[PDB]
Amino acid sequence: GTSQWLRKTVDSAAVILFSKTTCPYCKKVKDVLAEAKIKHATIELDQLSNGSAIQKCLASFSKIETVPQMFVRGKFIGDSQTVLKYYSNDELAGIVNESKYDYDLIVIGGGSGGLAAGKEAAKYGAKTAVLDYVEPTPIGTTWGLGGTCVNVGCIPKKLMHQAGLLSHALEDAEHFGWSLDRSKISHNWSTMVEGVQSHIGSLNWGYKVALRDNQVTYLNAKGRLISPHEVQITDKNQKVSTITGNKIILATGERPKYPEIPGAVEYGITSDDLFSLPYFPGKTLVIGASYVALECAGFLASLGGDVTVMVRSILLRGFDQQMAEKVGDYMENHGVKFAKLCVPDEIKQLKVVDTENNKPGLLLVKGHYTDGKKFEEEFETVIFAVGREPQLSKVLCETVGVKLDKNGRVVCTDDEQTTVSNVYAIGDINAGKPQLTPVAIQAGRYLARRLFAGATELTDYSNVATTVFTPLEYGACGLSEEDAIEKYGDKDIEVYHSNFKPLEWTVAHREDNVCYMKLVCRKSDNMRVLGLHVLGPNAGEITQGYAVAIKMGATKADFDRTIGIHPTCSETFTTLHVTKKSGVSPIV
Amino acid sequence: GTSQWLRKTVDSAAVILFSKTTCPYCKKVKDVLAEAKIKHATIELDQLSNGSAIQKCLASFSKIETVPQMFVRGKFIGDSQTVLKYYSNDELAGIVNESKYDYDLIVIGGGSGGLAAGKEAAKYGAKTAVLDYVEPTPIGTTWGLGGTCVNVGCIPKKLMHQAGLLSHALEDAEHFGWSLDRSKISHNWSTMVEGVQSHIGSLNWGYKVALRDNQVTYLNAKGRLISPHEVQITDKNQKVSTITGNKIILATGERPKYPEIPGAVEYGITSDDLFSLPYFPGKTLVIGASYVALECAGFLASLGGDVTVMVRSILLRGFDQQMAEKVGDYMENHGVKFAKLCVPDEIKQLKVVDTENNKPGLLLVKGHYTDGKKFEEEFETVIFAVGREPQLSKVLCETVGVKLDKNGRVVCTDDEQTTVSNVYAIGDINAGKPQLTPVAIQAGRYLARRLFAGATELTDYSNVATTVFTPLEYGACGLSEEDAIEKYGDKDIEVYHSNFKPLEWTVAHREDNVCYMKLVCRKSDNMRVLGLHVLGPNAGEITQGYAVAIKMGATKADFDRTIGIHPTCSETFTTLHVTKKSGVSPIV
Ligand SMILES: Cc1cc2nc3c(=O)[nH]c(=O)nc-3n(C[C@H](O)[C@H](O)[C@H](O)COP(=O)(O)OP(=O)(O)OC[C@H]3O[C@@H](n4cnc5c(N)ncnc54)[C@H](O)[C@@H]3O)c2cc1C
Ligand SMILES: Cc1cc2nc3c(=O)[nH]c(=O)nc-3n(C[C@H](O)[C@H](O)[C@H](O)COP(=O)(O)OP(=O)(O)OC[C@H]3O[C@@H](n4cnc5c(N)ncnc54)[C@H](O)[C@@H]3O)c2cc1C
Ligand SMILES: O=C(NC(=S)N1CCOCC1)c1ccco1
Ligand SMILES: O=C(NC(=S)N1CCOCC1)c1ccco1
Ligand SMILES: O=C(NC(=S)N1CCOCC1)c1ccco1
Repeated sequence: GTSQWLRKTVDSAAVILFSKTTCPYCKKVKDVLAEAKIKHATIELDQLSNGSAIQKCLASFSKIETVPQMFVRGKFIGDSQTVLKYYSNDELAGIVNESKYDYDLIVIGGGSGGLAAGKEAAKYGAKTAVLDYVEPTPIGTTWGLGGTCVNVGCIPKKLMHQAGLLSHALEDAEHFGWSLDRSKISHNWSTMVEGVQSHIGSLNWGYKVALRDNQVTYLNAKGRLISPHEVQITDKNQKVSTITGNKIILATGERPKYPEIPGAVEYGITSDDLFSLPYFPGKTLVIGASYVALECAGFLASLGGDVTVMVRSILLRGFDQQMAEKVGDYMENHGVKFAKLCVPDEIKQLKVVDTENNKPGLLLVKGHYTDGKKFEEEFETVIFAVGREPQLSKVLCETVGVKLDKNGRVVCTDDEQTTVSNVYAIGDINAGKPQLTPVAIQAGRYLARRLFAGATELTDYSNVATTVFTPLEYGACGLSEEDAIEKYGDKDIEVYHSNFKPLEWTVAHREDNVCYMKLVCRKSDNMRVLGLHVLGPNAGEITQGYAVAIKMGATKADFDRTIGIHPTCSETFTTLHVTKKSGVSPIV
Repeated sequence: GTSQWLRKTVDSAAVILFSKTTCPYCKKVKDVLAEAKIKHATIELDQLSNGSAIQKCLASFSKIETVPQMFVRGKFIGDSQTVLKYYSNDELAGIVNESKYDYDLIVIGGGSGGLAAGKEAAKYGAKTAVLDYVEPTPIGTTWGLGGTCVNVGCIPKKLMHQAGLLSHALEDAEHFGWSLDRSKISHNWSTMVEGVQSHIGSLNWGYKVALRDNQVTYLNAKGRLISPHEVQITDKNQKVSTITGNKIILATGERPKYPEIPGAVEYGITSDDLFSLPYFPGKTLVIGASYVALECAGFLASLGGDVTVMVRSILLRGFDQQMAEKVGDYMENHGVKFAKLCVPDEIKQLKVVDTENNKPGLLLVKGHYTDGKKFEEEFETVIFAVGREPQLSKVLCETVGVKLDKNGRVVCTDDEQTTVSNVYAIGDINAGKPQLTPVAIQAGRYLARRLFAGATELTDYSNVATTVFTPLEYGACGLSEEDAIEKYGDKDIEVYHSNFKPLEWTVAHREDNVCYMKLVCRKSDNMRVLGLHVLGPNAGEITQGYAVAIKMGATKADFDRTIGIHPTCSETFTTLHVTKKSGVSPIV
């Protein structure tokens, strides 16, 4: 075990020092590398279990069993006296900077995973480049550094969700004694977009400052992997060149799909365009039923829009369908219209967008319902949210040999390695993994540590918690009820559930029995919690802490013995007792 | 072992059936019992792993070894043939109601713990009485069934906190694009109090309905334990009488203290008076620094009041003091004034309360600082929040033999038993236990199950999480940092921490580095999490789920391997890395 690890670590690290904590000679070398501003990894052997087995194996590289020992890109450099010789003769800088490649690491893609990987690698002395380019949308929309979440995803969508939530805060304030009249207050779309975009701009700037402060080279250029170690780059003037790298991380993400129907690309938009749109959408049709579709429809309706959602089959395919139906029912009762069992056939243009006066155009949507009946209605804006896909044919020469699956995503090992040994993939393009920003960040940071600091920890992709930020939010961790029943059988599954009412909703005269939670449990395994589900306000804050308990294998008895915090929504999980099998009502 | 449990279970259960799940003669008895509306406990011997031994020890009571066996108040009643004989001869009803005492259980006190205990006991056939009486405050305030939390505690205080939080929602709404002008909106105290009190009234009514529906006798009378089984009751007409009970549960709670200074009782008020006050307090002095003091000062200032807090020594004594200082700093930066190191000497009346025009009076407060300098200022209302105390000399004759500690609270075993074998105590009067509503509820329900249904589960009072609902909320679970260091020594303690900014605060232009969290860990026990602390919005929702993980022994590694939910405040707990010993700044 120890030998294949130490070999892999020395071969991969850019600059690494084997040390001990009590070591005064080691202190001498650390102080020299610090003064020289040479970054490096450090492996303190006195804090590792097999530290003695390792110390003796280092001599197969250096012929000494003593500490400190410093290596650079696989080569032993010397002990304390020797390193000070190089430092004294001004030979050290040339030694630590000698490499077969331009960079130790090239990251293709500057989003959630790629920026995290690149910054973490540079901390251990890896010479790193991050490449980012944003292909414009069909109407020409583009944006800065940071990826999908930062510019056209989690960040602007939750800010517009908060704008919508504040509509009910205004309604509630009257009941709690404040003197405003909600009916006389309106919303200004362009004022919201300006504030959201100013925040996004601060994040674009922050990432560029962060890369420079970590000595990471940022290239605003499109990358193409043409051989295992060669990346062809095309810059903003279409100047083409080639850079070389030891390790490669692919982190290029996905973009929205369009349906293959007339007028879709020409006259519709996607979430890529929505978050910087310079006019209010007006009367809007959202086509699709993913979490993107429902999140966007929800805040547009709370901001005063006339909103319709067109649903081919079900809502939130892949999520617990009891919960998905509750999500949709709340939306329908609070101002969102649904066109059910329906698809589009054609989008026709009736008026062009008025870019001078900041007004939408007008469109005619023709479609049909699943029995055969026809759909025909006019909308000012049509938004497609029908899935996302990678486009690695742009990024990856087939001759390189990186295997993809039938969806176009990269087939990886459990340590993110592709079928080419020095090439790795992280984030949304890694086949079979949850497509979420904190997953991409953890994968990128953990991989960087394995490549350049001798770490062994892997990313754990199981039981990753989620939240859908619909008008009433939905948090989940673990299996849906139907997946648990399929895996283990109905007689081995027990479900505890309850409605609840937030205390904040009492004086505000909101609904008694719409919020809801359940625990899906396995009888034959000590009533283990397989899945947790909650529909209610602040659902992401509620859910997050329980994800640690589920990671540790919580049972129903662990929830029972823990005491609630009063008054909160979350405490209802600590006293659940009504089972679905019992048939007793869950109402409050 | 087994036989001590069986004798205790048979002796104290009111009506109990020993059974097996596959037992047609057991089903025959079950069907007769609740056709006759006879409530009872049931123990299914095949569900227990020593049921074979239990079934044999039953013969020491009944001289038979089969199931079913039915018992009433310690007496074997019969097997299947015998119970059916009593039924068809119309003898069963009188048998199940034979008792040495008027009640199987008398609960003294109708609050959080007492209502929970009484309702649970009745489920198993215990004939139960709940006594509740509310001694009026010095100015005459009184209220209905449900205890301190429902009427003058958690429920109205969090509703008034919400009214305060909505002030910032009105401010934020402009930045998110809404057309209102916060500076032209004012608050109406009396409108808010009316809505709060209408909800409280619905809870008073709901508890009376619940007790009637469970066949619990509710007496609105003051109780006094005059011997181990006799309770003297005084009703609202001063009619005095005596009732007897087998088991007694003391659940009488606490009331606010007043300082022994001139004018305090005559001219000041407490939290008992605040939540139904018919006029706005106006310019207010809060004397004290408990969570009650700071929560009340905080919402009064958010509702537009001129508020000062007079602090004898420190804020939130007994809570982590770094967190307490940050709580106070936020309040002082957001409109609360503090008179530090200061105590009151006298309250003098300048104007009587105007009960016609519905206006406060006016008071002169004289006090002094610890260095001897004088304090003198005028206020419309003075609120005392200087602790709470029981008054069991009003409930408990000294000759009964129930032992009290130096603070007047009841000394109990770990199963709530007092020094008198049939008398138990729960809730705030149980010495040494956290004084919280969910603790009192769990203790009451678990005790009723042990008395009348043969349960063995004890209440676990360790690592109970808390939240202080100040203008910026403070949630906690486990040890303070200073208690951890005192117990294990500084070299064995590692603290990870970070500032954070809620995404909702970005477009609203709120503060960058005020919200804060830390994990207090033990190095020599695998970095076990000894305490968790968070200052931020929705802190109670954030904290609750982590209480389950801490109950199961979470380590720092467990937090690290769990993935965050983005974008949330809570996710910052999943990526903490800055230690206090590194000296690295926690700002973000
Ligand atoms: C509307 C929406 C809302 C979302 N909300 C949430 C949410 O609330 N929570 C959550 O956890 N996740 C959310 N997500 C998902 C989250 O955005 C993604 O999981 C995450 O951004 C994926 O990170 P990544 O590093 O894999 O790719 P990305 O963040 O997409 O970054 C890849 C980058 O590489 C660039 N690139 C592509 N090809 C090349 C090339 N050849 N050369 C150079 N650069 C290239 C791309 O333009 C992009 O900038 C949301 C997604 C969407 C669309
Ligand atoms: C301002 C304030 C805010 C609080 N906020 C919170 C919070 O957010 N969260 C939380 O968990 N806890 C909170 N608490 C604490 C919570 O109120 C108590 O822990 C809880 O009410 C204790 O329940 P109990 O059954 O022990 O007593 P109580 O609820 O006080 O009930 C005792 C009852 O018995 C009655 N009684 C007394 N003597 C007799 C007698 N001789 N005969 C008959 N009846 C009698 C009393 O009048 C009262 O109705 C708060 C307390 C205060 C004061
Ligand atoms: O047969 C197809 N399904 C159809 S039309 N519908 C299902 C959804 O509800 C409306 C009708 C099909 C083939 C290509 C696209 O659709
Ligand atoms: O995906 C790959 N899996 C394999 S076989 N391994 C990693 C290297 O050796 C140990 C196992 C891979 C390796 C080289 C190119 O692709
Ligand atoms: O021992 C206590 N209670 C009583 S009366 N018993 C328990 C043990 O079994 C015999 C009866 C007690 C209560 C508070 C401190 O000690």
